[PDB]
Amino acid sequence: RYKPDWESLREHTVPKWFDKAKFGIFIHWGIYSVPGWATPTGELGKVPMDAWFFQNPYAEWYENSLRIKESPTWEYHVKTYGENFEYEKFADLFTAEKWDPQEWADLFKKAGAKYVIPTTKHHDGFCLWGTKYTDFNSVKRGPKRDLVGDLAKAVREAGLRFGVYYSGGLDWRFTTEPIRYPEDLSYIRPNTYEYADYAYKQVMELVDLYLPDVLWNDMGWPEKGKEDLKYLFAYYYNKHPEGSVNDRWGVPHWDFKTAEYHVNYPGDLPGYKWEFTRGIGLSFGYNRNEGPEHMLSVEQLVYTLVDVVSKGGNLLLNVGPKGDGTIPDLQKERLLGLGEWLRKYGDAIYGTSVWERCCAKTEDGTEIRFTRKCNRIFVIFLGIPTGEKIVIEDLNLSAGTVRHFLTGERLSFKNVGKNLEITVPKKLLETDSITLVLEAV
Amino acid sequence: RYKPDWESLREHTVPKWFDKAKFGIFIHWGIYSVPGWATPTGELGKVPMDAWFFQNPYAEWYENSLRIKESPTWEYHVKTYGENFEYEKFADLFTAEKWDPQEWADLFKKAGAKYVIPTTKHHDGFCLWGTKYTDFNSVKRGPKRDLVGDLAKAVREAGLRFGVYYSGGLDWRFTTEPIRYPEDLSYIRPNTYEYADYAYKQVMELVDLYLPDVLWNDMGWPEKGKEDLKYLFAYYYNKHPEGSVNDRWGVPHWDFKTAEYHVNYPGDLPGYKWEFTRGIGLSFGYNRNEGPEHMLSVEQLVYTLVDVVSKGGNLLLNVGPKGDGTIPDLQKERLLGLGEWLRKYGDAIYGTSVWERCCAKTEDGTEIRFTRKCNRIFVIFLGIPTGEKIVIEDLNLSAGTVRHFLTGERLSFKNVGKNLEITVPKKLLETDSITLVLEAV
Amino acid sequence: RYKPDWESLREHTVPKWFDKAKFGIFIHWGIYSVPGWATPTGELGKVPMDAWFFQNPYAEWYENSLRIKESPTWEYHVKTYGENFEYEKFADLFTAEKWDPQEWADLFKKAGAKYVIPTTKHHDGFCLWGTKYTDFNSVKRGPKRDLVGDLAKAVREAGLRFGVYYSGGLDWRFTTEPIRYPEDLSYIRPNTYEYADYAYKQVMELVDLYLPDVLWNDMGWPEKGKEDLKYLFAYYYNKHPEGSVNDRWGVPHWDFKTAEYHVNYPGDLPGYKWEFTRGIGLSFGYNRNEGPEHMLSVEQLVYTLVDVVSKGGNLLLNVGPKGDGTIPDLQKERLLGLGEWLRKYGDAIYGTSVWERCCAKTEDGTEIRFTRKCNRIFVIFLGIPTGEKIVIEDLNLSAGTVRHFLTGERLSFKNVGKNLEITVPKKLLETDSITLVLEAV
Amino acid sequence: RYKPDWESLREHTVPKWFDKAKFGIFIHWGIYSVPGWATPTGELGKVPMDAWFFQNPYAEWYENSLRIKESPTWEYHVKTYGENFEYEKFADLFTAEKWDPQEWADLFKKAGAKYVIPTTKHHDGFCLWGTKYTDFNSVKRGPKRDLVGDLAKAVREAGLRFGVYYSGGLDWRFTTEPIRYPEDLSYIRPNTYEYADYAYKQVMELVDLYLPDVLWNDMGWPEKGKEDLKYLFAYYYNKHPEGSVNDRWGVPHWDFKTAEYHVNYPGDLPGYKWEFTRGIGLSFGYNRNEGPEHMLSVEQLVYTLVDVVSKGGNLLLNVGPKGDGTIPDLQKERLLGLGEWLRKYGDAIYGTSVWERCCAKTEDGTEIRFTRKCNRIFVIFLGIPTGEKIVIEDLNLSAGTVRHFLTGERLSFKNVGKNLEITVPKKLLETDSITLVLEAV
Ligand SMILES: C[C@@H]1N[C@H](CNC(=O)CCc2c[nH]c3ccccc23)[C@@H](O)[C@H](O)[C@@H]1O
Ligand SMILES: C[C@@H]1N[C@H](CNC(=O)CCc2c[nH]c3ccccc23)[C@@H](O)[C@H](O)[C@@H]1O
Ligand SMILES: C[C@@H]1N[C@H](CNC(=O)CCc2c[nH]c3ccccc23)[C@@H](O)[C@H](O)[C@@H]1O
Ligand SMILES: C[C@@H]1N[C@H](CNC(=O)CCc2c[nH]c3ccccc23)[C@@H](O)[C@H](O)[C@@H]1O
Repeated sequence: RYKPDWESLREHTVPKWFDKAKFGIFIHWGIYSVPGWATPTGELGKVPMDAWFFQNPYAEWYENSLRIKESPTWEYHVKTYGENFEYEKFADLFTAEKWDPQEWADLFKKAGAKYVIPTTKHHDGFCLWGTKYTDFNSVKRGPKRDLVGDLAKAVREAGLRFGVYYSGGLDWRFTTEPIRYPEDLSYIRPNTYEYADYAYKQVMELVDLYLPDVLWNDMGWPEKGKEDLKYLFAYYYNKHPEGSVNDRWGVPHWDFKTAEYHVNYPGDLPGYKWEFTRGIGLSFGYNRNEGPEHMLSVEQLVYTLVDVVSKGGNLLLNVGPKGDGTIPDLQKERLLGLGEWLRKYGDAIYGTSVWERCCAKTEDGTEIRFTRKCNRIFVIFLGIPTGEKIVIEDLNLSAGTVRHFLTGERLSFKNVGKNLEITVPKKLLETDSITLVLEAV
Repeated sequence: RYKPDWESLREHTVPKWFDKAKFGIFIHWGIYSVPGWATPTGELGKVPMDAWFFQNPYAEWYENSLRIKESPTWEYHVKTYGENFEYEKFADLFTAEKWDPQEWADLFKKAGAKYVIPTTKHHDGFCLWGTKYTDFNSVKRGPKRDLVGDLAKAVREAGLRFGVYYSGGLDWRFTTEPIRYPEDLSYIRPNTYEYADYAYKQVMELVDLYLPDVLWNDMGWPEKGKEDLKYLFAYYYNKHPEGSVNDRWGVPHWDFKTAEYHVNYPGDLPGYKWEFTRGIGLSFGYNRNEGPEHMLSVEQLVYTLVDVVSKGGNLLLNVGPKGDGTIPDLQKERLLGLGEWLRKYGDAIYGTSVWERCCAKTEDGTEIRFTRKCNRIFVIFLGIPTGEKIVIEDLNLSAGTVRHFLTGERLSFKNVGKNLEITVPKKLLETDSITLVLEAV
Repeated sequence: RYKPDWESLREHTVPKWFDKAKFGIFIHWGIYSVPGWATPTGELGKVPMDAWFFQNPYAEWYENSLRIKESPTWEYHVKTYGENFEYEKFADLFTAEKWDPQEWADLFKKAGAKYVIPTTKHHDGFCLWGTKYTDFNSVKRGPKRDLVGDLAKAVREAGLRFGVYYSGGLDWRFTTEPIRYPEDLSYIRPNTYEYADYAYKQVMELVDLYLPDVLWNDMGWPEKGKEDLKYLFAYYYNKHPEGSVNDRWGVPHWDFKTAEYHVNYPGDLPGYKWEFTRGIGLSFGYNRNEGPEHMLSVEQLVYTLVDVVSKGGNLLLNVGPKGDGTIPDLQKERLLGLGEWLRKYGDAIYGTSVWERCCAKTEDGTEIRFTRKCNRIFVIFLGIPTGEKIVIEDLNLSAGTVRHFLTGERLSFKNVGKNLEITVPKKLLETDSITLVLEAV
Repeated sequence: RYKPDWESLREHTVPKWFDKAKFGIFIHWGIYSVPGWATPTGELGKVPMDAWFFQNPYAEWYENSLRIKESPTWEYHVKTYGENFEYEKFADLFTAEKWDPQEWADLFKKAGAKYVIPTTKHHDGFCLWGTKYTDFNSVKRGPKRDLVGDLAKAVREAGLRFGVYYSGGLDWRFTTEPIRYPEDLSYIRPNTYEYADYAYKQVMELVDLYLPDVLWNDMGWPEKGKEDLKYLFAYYYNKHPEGSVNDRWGVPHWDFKTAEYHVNYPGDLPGYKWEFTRGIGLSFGYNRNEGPEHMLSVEQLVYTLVDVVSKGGNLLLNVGPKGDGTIPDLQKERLLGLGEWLRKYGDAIYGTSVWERCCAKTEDGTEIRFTRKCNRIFVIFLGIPTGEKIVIEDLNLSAGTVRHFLTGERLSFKNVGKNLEITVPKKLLETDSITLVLEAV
C-alpha cells in the first residue's frame, strides 16, 4: 500500500482521469447563500489587500464582513435583517426548497464538466453532511438533509467524478475577531489541538462516508495537525488510489497545485499539474448584486479554459447557488454556452497534453494557444480571424498537413521565414464558433 | 500590528501608565474565602520548603492542604465541616451577600491604587466570570453573578486600570494528588492537551469579554500551550497596545517581571521593570487566623512601597476578601493608612523614575531611598530622624538647593567629605508623617 | 522521589517481588468473550502475517475480524447473530452471571501464580472499571459492576500481587477501518491529541483507583502522548515504588521486557528481566473452537515455565474466561496440573536466579534447564529419563555433592571428560512427576 | 525557480530524457579494483544476511571484508599482498595506466546506453576527482588524473548523458569497525556534523564542477545533514532543471526509485518511475573470481532490459573496470551483444511508455512483455517460438492490424476466447534475433 510518510506518499501522483478531465464544477453553497450579498469590488490580486476584507467581493465571506462593524456588509445586514439577527440564524433559513441534485448533475454534465466539487464546510464552519462532530450541519438545521451525500449520488450517477472542498485552515466557529488584514491570518485561527483533531476527524469522515475523488483543502491545515496528514493521505490512497489532493495543506505532499483569480496564475508552462479556479463572477458564493458586468462572457470563459488547458491545467469553474438550491440564470446560461463550445471542440481539450509551447499570436494580434494528442496538434485561436490569410508570428511547422478542425479540410500553409502562413477559406472560418481551431498532424 | 512571533512581540514594552502607576491592588477572592483559614506559618522564602505545603500560610491553597490527610487544614476542616464535606461544596456557600463592587473601587482609589487585579481563576479552578468552558463558575454557582465583569465596570468607572489574574500553571480540577513538596510541581499538573486548549480559550475569553489592562499569569503556562502565546500575545496587543503581561508564562516575552515575598526580591536597581507582590499578612486569600501580629503595619507598608519604587518597581498589594464580599477591618485600615500617606507624599512616587542609586543611610542607621522626576530628586527616609542634624553616609550633591518636601522650605546643607549634612528644622521634621522627605533640585 | 525525566526514572528497576515471582496469570476478558469464537489457525510467529488478520486465532480480536467482510468471523457472526447485530451489542450480553472473583483468586493461588493481571481495556475500548471517561464500561453496561476493582480486592485478599493491562496503542472506538495487514498498524490508530489525553487520563485513573503492582501496556503508546509517560511513570513510582511497567510504551523506560508466543523469545540468557506470555491455547480471549489439540498439555506448560525461568523470565500465562465469568474446564485443569507440579518443585523456581548457563542436554537428547539459589543449583530435566545412568553432555561440576531433589538423596556422579555422569536410582526417578530434578550444592 | 523546501521541490519530476533513455551504464571503479577480488556467493536478496558481509560478492566492499579478520578476503589479502599492506596503499597501485575514456564512451554508446554514471566516491572514501576536501583522491594519488572529469568530457562528447554516484551514507575513512550484520549499519556510520558537511560540500562541488544529469546517492544521507538537501536540491535544479536525483537520500524528495538485484524489484507496473541496477556478474566492482557461470548471458540481459522497460523502469547496468582502466573481455562482449539487439529492436524500447499491462505468456509458456508508442503496441517474446501458430493466453486485441516488427509484414490473427491467436510464418520467425517482436496498431 502507501506508508504514512512523505517519501512513500510521493509514489502517488495526479491520477490520469484528473489530468485528462480539464474541466470541473466548484460549488460554494452554504448558509451564506441566503443573504447572498457582497460588494463586487473586483478580482483577487487586483483589489488592494488593505481594503479587500472591508469590501470583500467573496460573498461566502459574509460572516467575516458582518463581524466588521460599518463595512458595507454590516450596513446591509442591519438594514435588511437587523441587529438582533446573528449570522447563525441563516442556517434555519437555509432550506433548499427547490433543490434537485439530479438536475444539477444534468446541468454540469451538459456543461461538459467531468468532475464536481462542493464546499462540505466553508470558513463559517457550517457542515453540509450529517457529520457526527457538530450539530451545526445541514442534517440538523435548515435543509434537514445530507446535501453532500445526496449530491455525490447524483453526480456519480451522471458519470462524473466527485470531490470535496473543506475549510481546514479556517473555521469561524472557533474565533471571534474577524480578519481585517492579510496579516491577521497568521494569528486569527482556531489554534487549538481540539481544532486539529476536529479537522482530522471531519476529513476522515468525508473519506469514510463518500470516498471522494479529490480532497480539496483550503487555507492551509492547522499547524498542530500537519503531521496527521501523513496518516490521512496514506489512509485515503490505500482505500482509493485514484483519489487525489490539492496543494493547500502546507505539507510536503500534493497531487496538483492551484491558482485563484490572479494569485499564482502561470504565464507559461509551469511544469507540474495544476488547476485554475474562479467564480463566474467575482464571488464564489452567490451574490445577488452581481450583474453581467461582473461576470465573464461565454467567450471569455472559453478563452479562459483554453489558456488554462494549454498550460497543463484543469479549470475548476465555480457555480454559486441560491439558498433555495436553484442556480441563478446568469450562471446557468454561461455554463451552457461553455457546454455548447465543448461539444464542438472538446476533442482538442479532453485527453490532451501540453505541447512544446502554449502560446503564439498573429501578425494582427490574435492570441493562439496549443494542445497535443499524440501526433495531432490543436491550434486554438482566441477569436475568429477576419481574413483568409493568417500570419502566425515566430512559428514554423514540419507537419506537412494542417486541417481545419471542425470540417477536416486540408489547408494550404508554408513557413515564411520565422512565421507561419495559412489560408483559412472563409467558408470554414464562418463555420467555427468562438474559436478558429486548426489541427496540424 | 504585532506578528505572532517573539522577535516581533519584543517591540512591545511595559506601557507608561503601568511604569508611572507604582501601586496596584491584588484580590484573591474565591470559594476558598469561605473556609478562610490557614496556619500563619511565616513568609515565603523564610519558611523551609520541606514543611511549607504541610502548614501552608496561603489560605487560597486550602484545597491542596485539605487533600493532605492530617495537616492542620485537614484537622480543621473535618472538625468544622466534616468529612462528608467536599471542597467544591464551598462554591455554593460562596454567596457574596454583602458585596458592592463600587464600594471596593472607592476603597482602592482612596488607598491610592491606580490599578486593580482580581483572581479570575485560582489554582482550584473555580472561575469568577461566566466562562463558557466550565460550569464551575460564579455565574452558575454561589454568587450567581459575573464577579469579574461587575468589578471591572466599577474599577474603570473610578478611573483605575483593570487587570486579570489567571492560574494557567495549576488547576486542581484536573489533578487528584496534592502538592506535598516543591518537586511535585514538576509532574503534578494537568499535563494534557485538553488543559492547554482550555487555558488558552479561557484567557482569549477574558481578553474578548473585558480587554484587561494586564494579563497576570501564575505558575507558568502549560508546556503544550507555550507556542500558543505568540498568538495570544499578538491578538491581545493588537486589540490593546497599552495592555501588558507579566513574567510567569515561561516563554521569551514578558513586559515586567515579578517577585513574591522574599522570592526574587531585588537588593538594588534590577534594570528592567518589575512588580512586588505580597499579602497584607502572610496569605493572599483571607485568613481569619491572622491577627495584626502577622500583618504589616501602615509604616512597614509605606516603607515597603518606597523601597519597591526606588528600585523601579510597582507594589501590587493584595487584599484578601471574605466569602461575603466584605473586606476585613484590619486590611481596610492599613489600606487607608497607606492611602493617607500617599495623599501627602504621592508626588515623590507616581510618575517617578529611578535615580543613579536607590539607597543610602544616615550615620545613625536610618535607611534612605531615592526617586527622580526630571531635575527633582526625592530623598525619602524610612522614619523621621530625631535631631535636626542629619548625616547621610557616602553621599554628595551638586544640586545647590535642597527643600523640605511637604513645606517647600529651602534648607541648609553641605558635602562634608564623603558624606552629606543637612539640618532639618524640627518645626519641619515634626510636620512629616511616616517619612522625612526632602526634595533636592 | 523520582523526577519526571528518563535519566531519573532509570533509577527504578524491576522490583524484587516481580523477579522472585516467576509465575503470573493474565486475563483477557471482555465483551468479545461472549461470541467467544476464532479460527485456531496457529501460533503468532509461525502463521504468515499476510493471512494472519484474515484468520486471526486471537479471539479477543473478534471485532477487527468482524470488520473484514467475508473472513471466517464475518461468516460466523452473520450466521449466528445476523447483520443487524453490531459488535457493541455484546456489551449488553456481557453479564458475568456466574462470576465470583474470590473463586478466581483461589484458583490462581492454587495454580501457584503470585500475581494476576486482567485486561482493564482491550483493543475494542470496552472498559472493565467504572472509568469516568467513557460510558462504554462494565459499570454502565452488561455486568453492572466494577470488574477491575472487585477482582483486585479478591486477588489481594488471597495474597497475590495485582496488575493492569491497558490497550494504549489501539482503541477501535476511534477507528473504522480494520487492520488487514501488519503495515496498517503504522497508520490505522486513533492518531489524535484527544486519544492521547484519554489514554493518559485512563491510566492515571487506574493508578489512583487501584494502585496496581504492574502497568502492562499494549501496542505502544500514542505518539502524541509519549512525553506524558515521564510524568505518569514518576507519579506512579512516587505513590508506589514497588510498582512496575513493561516494555510496550515505545519510550526509553521499562522495568522488564516481553515476548509473545514466538515473537521475541530468547534462545539463551538475554541479560535483562523479561516475561513470557501466551494463551493456554492460541487465543488470549476465550475461543469455544479450541479443542485440547490446540492447547498446551500440563507437561508442556511445566516445560514452558522451566525454560522461561532458567532464562531469567516470568511466565505470564493467560486464562480466557467466558462471558458468564466462568473459566473453561480445559483451562482450569491445566492450571491445576501446573499448580500440582509447582507444589512439589516450586523451591527450584520461585526466588531463583539464573545460573552461568540455562541449558544442557543428555547423550540421549533430553533437554535440561538450570536455576540457582545461592549455592544450590537446580538441574531440571524436561522429562524423566528411563535409565539410572544419565549422561549430560558438555558439563562438569565442582560441587562435590549432588542430591536427588524431592528425596534429598545424595547421589553418585563424576565428570567423565567433557560430560557429567550421574546415576539416578530408579526408586527416585519413579518418584518424580513431570521432571527429574536434581540439586547440586 | 525552485525554493528550498519539500513542497516546492515536489514540482520537479523525472526529466523526459531520463524516462525515455531506458538504459544507462553504471561504473564502479576504485582502488578496490586493483585487488579486484571477491567470493562470488550469489545475488543480493538471495544470500542470507547473516553470512553476506562474511562472504561478500561485492568486490567493491573489499576494505570492509579485509577488516573482518579470518574472512575469505582477509585470507586472500595476507597471502597476496601481505599483512602489512593497508587497504589505502591500493591508491598507489591504482594507476589507470591503460585508460582511455573515449574508448569507454564509445563502447557504452555502441552498447546502446544513453547515460553513464561513475562512482565518484564509494564507501572506502577514495574520490575520483580532484576534490578540495580530501587528499585521498585520484589527482593527488594513483592515476594523478581527474577520472570523473575526463570521463565526463568523453561521455558527453559521445553525446551521452553523465550522472554521478556518491556514497553519502558510508565513508570508511570515518570508521574503524567493519560492517558484520545488517544491524551494524544503524550505528557504524560517520555520525559527525563534520561528515554531514563533508558530504554536502562534496556533492555541491560535484554539481559545480560537472553539473551531472543524475545525482545518484547511496546508502542514505547522514541524518544530521538531511535538511541540507532541500537547499542542495534547489541549487541543483535551479542550475540544471533537467537534472535528476534518486531515492536513496532518506528524505521526502526523489525523482525516481531504485531496485538492486532482488531488492525492491517490481512484479508488475509500480506506478512511479524507477531504475534497476546490478552487475553483469554478482559484483559492481571488478572481480577476477567471476567467470561466465556468474554472469548474465546476452539473452538474459535482453530479457532483463525488456522486463524492466515494460514495467516503466530504466536498466542501470554495471560495468566493473580493472585497476588499469580496461574493461574485462567478458563484460565488453556482453555489452556489445546487448548493443546489437538494441540496434535491431531499439524502437520497441527507447522512448516507449508502459501499456495497460507489462506481461503475458504463450499457451506453451513463453513469457511476453509489452511497450507502447502512441498507438503502436510492441509485443516482445522473451525468445522465439518454434512453430507458426502462437497462442497468447489471456489477451484480446482491438487493433485490427498486427505486423511483424522487423519486416513490417502484416500477419493473420483473431481473438479466440480469452486468448489471442496469431500466425507468424517461419521465414519471419527465422529472422528475429533473441526475441520475436510484434507490432500492434
Ligand atoms: C475558493 C476560495 N478560496 C478562498 C481562500 N483563498 C486562498 O487561500 C487563495 C489566496 C489568498 C490569499 N489571501 C486570501 C484572502 C482571501 C481569499 C483568498 C486569499 C476562500 O477564502 C474563498 O471563500 C473560496 O472558498
Ligand atoms: C500570588 C500568589 N502566587 C502563588 C504562586 N507563586 C509562585 O509561583 C512564586 C514562587 C513559588 C515557588 N514555589 C511556590 C509555591 C507556592 C507559592 C509560591 C511559590 C500562588 O500559589 C498563590 O496562591 C498566590 O496566587
Ligand atoms: C497479549 C496480546 N497482545 C497482542 C498485541 N501483541 C503485540 O504487540 C506483540 C507483537 C505483534 C506484532 N504484531 C502483532 C499483531 C497481533 C498481535 C501481536 C502482534 C494483542 O493484539 C492481543 O489481543 C493480546 O492482548
Ligand atoms: C550499487 C551498489 N549499491 C550497494 C548499496 N545497496 C543498498 O543500499 C540497497 C541494497 C542493500 C541493502 N542492504 C545492503 C547491504 C549491503 C549491500 C547492499 C545492500 C553498495 O553497497 C554497493 O557497493 C554498490 O555500490
